[PDB]
Amino acid sequence: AKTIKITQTRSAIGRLPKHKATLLGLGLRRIGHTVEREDTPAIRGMINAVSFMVKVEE
Amino acid sequence: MKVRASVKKLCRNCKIVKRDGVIRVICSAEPKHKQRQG
Amino acid sequence: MLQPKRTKFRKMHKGRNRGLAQGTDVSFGSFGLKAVGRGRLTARQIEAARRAMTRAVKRQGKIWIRVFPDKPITEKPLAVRMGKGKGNVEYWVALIQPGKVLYEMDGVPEELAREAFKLAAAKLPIKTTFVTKTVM
Amino acid sequence: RNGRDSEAKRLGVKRFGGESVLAGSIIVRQRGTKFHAGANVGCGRDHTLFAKADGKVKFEVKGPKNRKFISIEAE
Amino acid sequence: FTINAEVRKEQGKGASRRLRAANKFPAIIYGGKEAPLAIELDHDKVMNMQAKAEFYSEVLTIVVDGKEIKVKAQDVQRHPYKPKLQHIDFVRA
RNA sequence: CCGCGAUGGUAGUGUGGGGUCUCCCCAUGCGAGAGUAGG
RNA sequence: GCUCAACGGAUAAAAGGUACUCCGGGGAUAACAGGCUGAUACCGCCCAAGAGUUCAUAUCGACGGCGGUGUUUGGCACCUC
RNA sequence: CCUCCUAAAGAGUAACGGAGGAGCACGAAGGUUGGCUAAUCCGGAGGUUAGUGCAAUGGCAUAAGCCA
RNA sequence: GGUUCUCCCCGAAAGCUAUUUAGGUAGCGCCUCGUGAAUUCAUCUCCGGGGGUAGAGCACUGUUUCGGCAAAACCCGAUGCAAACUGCGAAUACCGGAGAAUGUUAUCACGGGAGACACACGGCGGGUGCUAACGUCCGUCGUGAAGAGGGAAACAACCCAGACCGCCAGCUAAGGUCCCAAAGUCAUGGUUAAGUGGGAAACGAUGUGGGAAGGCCCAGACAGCGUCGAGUCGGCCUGCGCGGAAGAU
Ligand SMILES: CCC[C@@H]1C[C@@H](C(=O)N[C@@H]([C@H]2O[C@H](SC)[C@H](O)[C@@H](O)[C@H]2O)[C@@H](C)O)N(C)C1
Ligand SMILES: [K+]
Ligand SMILES: [K+]
Ligand SMILES: [K+]
Ligand SMILES: [K+]
Ligand SMILES: [K+]
Ligand SMILES: [K+]
Ligand SMILES: [K+]
Ligand SMILES: [K+]
Ligand SMILES: [K+]
Ligand SMILES: [K+]
Ligand SMILES: [K+]
Ligand SMILES: [K+]
Ligand SMILES: [Mg+2]
Ligand SMILES: [Mg+2]
Ligand SMILES: [Mg+2]
Ligand SMILES: [Mg+2]
Ligand SMILES: [Mg+2]
Ligand SMILES: [Mg+2]
Ligand SMILES: [Mg+2]
Ligand SMILES: [Mg+2]
Ligand SMILES: [Mg+2]
Ligand SMILES: [Mg+2]
Ligand SMILES: [Mg+2]
Ligand SMILES: [Mg+2]
Ligand SMILES: [Mg+2]
Ligand SMILES: [Mg+2]
Ligand SMILES: [Mg+2]
Ligand SMILES: [Mg+2]
Ligand SMILES: [Mg+2]
Ligand SMILES: [Mg+2]
Ligand SMILES: [Mg+2]
Ligand SMILES: [Mg+2]
Ligand SMILES: [Mg+2]
Ligand SMILES: [Mg+2]
Ligand SMILES: [Mg+2]
Ligand SMILES: [Mg+2]
Ligand SMILES: [Mg+2]
Ligand SMILES: [Mg+2]
Ligand SMILES: [Mg+2]
Ligand SMILES: [Mg+2]
Ligand SMILES: [Mg+2]
Ligand SMILES: [Mg+2]
Ligand SMILES: [Mg+2]
Ligand SMILES: [Mg+2]
Ligand SMILES: [Mg+2]
Ligand SMILES: [Mg+2]
Ligand SMILES: [Mg+2]
Ligand SMILES: [Mg+2]
Ligand SMILES: [Mg+2]
Ligand SMILES: [Mg+2]
Ligand SMILES: [Mg+2]
Ligand SMILES: [Mg+2]
Ligand SMILES: [Mg+2]
Ligand SMILES: [Mg+2]
Ligand SMILES: [Mg+2]
Ligand SMILES: [Mg+2]
Ligand SMILES: [Mg+2]
Ligand SMILES: [Zn+2]
Repeated sequence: AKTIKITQTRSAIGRLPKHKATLLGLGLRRIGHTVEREDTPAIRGMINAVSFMVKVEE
Repeated sequence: MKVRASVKKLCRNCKIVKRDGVIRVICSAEPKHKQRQG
Repeated sequence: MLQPKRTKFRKMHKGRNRGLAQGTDVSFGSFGLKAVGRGRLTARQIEAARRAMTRAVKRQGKIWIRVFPDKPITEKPLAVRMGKGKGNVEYWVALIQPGKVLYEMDGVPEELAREAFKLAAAKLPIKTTFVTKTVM
Repeated sequence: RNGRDSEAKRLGVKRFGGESVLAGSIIVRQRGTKFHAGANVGCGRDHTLFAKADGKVKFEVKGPKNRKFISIEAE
Repeated sequence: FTINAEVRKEQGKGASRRLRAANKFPAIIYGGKEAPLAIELDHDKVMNMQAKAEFYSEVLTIVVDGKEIKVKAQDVQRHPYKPKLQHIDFVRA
């Protein structure tokens, strides 16, 4: 079962509460923070929700 | 001279000419038809 | 000067004027004057334009008005403050969206129709274009 | 001459489809029968629909008139 | 009337608006037993053709890939206020 | 059990971005109503 | 047993004047002037009904349309009690 | 105090915003069983377009309408 | 009005309801401290739900125009319009269920201590006003309030971004790279001649670039057409400019 690397690229300041909750769900804490997560539809949906401020290395 | 925002040919003898960045109507027939855009 | 003969209510919310028009085809006549811009047409403007085009054709052919001013517009008098209830109805408007055929004409040549609608369009606050009936 | 209104009545659906309810639980408050009482659902004097058994709420469209019924599917 | 057409790869609002920005427009061929075929047309070429009134009465040929489909124009969606075509329905003749 | 309907296009719209910002456009996702073929 | 209706109902029981005034406060809030706005006002322009013997445009510009100024009457209550 | 809209398709939601009502009535106009179905136009057509004790909204033929 | 030493952690509100209440106060909401407790809570995915908004539509309730028909009713065809129209109807949002990952329990209850109940601007959806106001009143999100730093000349509320302390290290964001002033007088292909860029509309015009299609034309076009020797005419669409354009140290 593969994993993917997700990096936060923009600030959470001024984003919608749902977007901040999604960053918390991915475990992203600050700009440039990279996390490794399991590649699932649930994880991909979180990436999709905040795709404007994260980058995936898959 | 008629000084107007809308300048146009009023007869067949009217001619549109641009002189020094100004649209003008000159007429060989009728001095009343002379116009400057302004 | 057009106005609903009666209405269920006297005053109406301002609302907004988004979207493209319904009634974008020449449905009755041969030629049409179509709105390309967005805005309000007052009953007075509609009448002024009608008179201009009607005079131009010299009681020849037939003219349709496709728009009707059914929206009442209120105004507050001079030297009254804000609030104290909604103002009094002063005039009626039709909301116009881009594409709305405003007037139609039949039973004249195209050249005379173009001339008549040019004279009408000068009375209107919205940009317009000349249109003709299509097969489809 | 205006300036009046009444208190809002908090009508509407209280328990949506698939929700587990106890007997007595109000499912919908309404004016008249906008929804109708199906299986294991009662209709109060103010047209409130309430559960007569424990179970899951089920909305359904049945009858010749094609009416919205609410039932409880017993657990 | 012969119309050259390409089969569409992308569909929907985004794809369709991109077509029209590139001076093409979407169309559909339907009717008969065969499934509907979504096509792209050149705007200027078809706009010039359909100015002629015979375009709407007569049987047309649409050349798609290397196959000639006989059709009639069934419906046209025009731009609300510009001399432009948004979409055409063609019925198989 | 309870007497219609694709395909395509159009309208709208969640999120992000933009403009000439009373209104729109772009990327992406969702996508009618009406009508058409047909049943 | 309450039009305690000022309807969560100060008392069983209550109107006014003050330019003779007074205190505590407020630019939380008005009068002056500034500011924002520009409906109104004023000025300019577009279309051309027509008037002008003839002739829309010498001159005037009906029905309507678009602006500019900050310039009247106002709106707001941002500064100063 | 009640009804509708504003109110952004759960609830709620302001203005000296837009519109209307209440301060009751009824021992039947309540309970139940049985029976019945309107407006309107010209027996027929039509199908609730009527009715609801009284505003408005949502309901009501299994009628909540209507009679014994 | 004023309220006196220090550091560390968390951190509001300017709302609802009631009030002889409205710049006061009370309960609730939001802060803090303590205690206890469930996969309690959030994000996403999938599943179960109710919608009547946006849009649309015109059977209904009103409104509307044309034609036909005819007691100009009614009816029919054609065309629109609606916050208080709906024979249709989204996106979202909301309720519930299941599953994973992530999150310092982020959740709920009870108890000790509050503060707050003048909000502001900006975005979106609206009422009001003139789709006037740095106007006013709601909903919802953001920021300011209580938030420094960089950008927008200057500029709480906009854009970027959340300052534990030190560094004469490095990479970036918005925004920039001729000089003031850090970094391209960078590369390639176009456009503009107005200092347009670096205010302003209806409307006016052989400005100038691009595109598709027409009419006429060596049976000689377009002014000369009592003439000689190839273009010529004027619509359409579109890029960038021009006039329209007057204010007080
Ligand atoms: C339409 C009037 C508007 C107000 C005028 C002014 C004011 O109050 N002035 C005082 C003055 O009194 C004396 S002059 C006699 C003082 O010397 C002078 O300084 C000053 O205070 C008095 C005239 O009332 N306000 C600021 C606004
Ligand atoms: K319940
Ligand atoms: K009281
Ligand atoms: K006294
Ligand atoms: K003064
Ligand atoms: K002017
Ligand atoms: K003359
Ligand atoms: K003062
Ligand atoms: K309190
Ligand atoms: K506490
Ligand atoms: K707001
Ligand atoms: K903050
Ligand atoms: K300049
Ligand atoms: Mg000179
Ligand atoms: Mg709206
Ligand atoms: Mg209310
Ligand atoms: Mg209500
Ligand atoms: Mg899109
Ligand atoms: Mg579709
Ligand atoms: Mg459909
Ligand atoms: Mg009270
Ligand atoms: Mg009291
Ligand atoms: Mg004093
Ligand atoms: Mg003040
Ligand atoms: Mg003043
Ligand atoms: Mg003049
Ligand atoms: Mg005048
Ligand atoms: Mg003033
Ligand atoms: Mg204020
Ligand atoms: Mg001052
Ligand atoms: Mg000052
Ligand atoms: Mg609601
Ligand atoms: Mg909602
Ligand atoms: Mg609230
Ligand atoms: Mg409130
Ligand atoms: Mg209110
Ligand atoms: Mg903190
Ligand atoms: Mg109360
Ligand atoms: Mg709508
Ligand atoms: Mg509606
Ligand atoms: Mg859930
Ligand atoms: Mg208070
Ligand atoms: Mg307050
Ligand atoms: Mg306030
Ligand atoms: Mg507020
Ligand atoms: Mg707004
Ligand atoms: Mg304000
Ligand atoms: Mg404002
Ligand atoms: Mg403060
Ligand atoms: Mg700051
Ligand atoms: Mg700064
Ligand atoms: Mg600075
Ligand atoms: Mg660098
Ligand atoms: Mg950058
Ligand atoms: Mg330098
Ligand atoms: Mg260079
Ligand atoms: Mg300049
Ligand atoms: Mg200009
Ligand atoms: Zn002349």
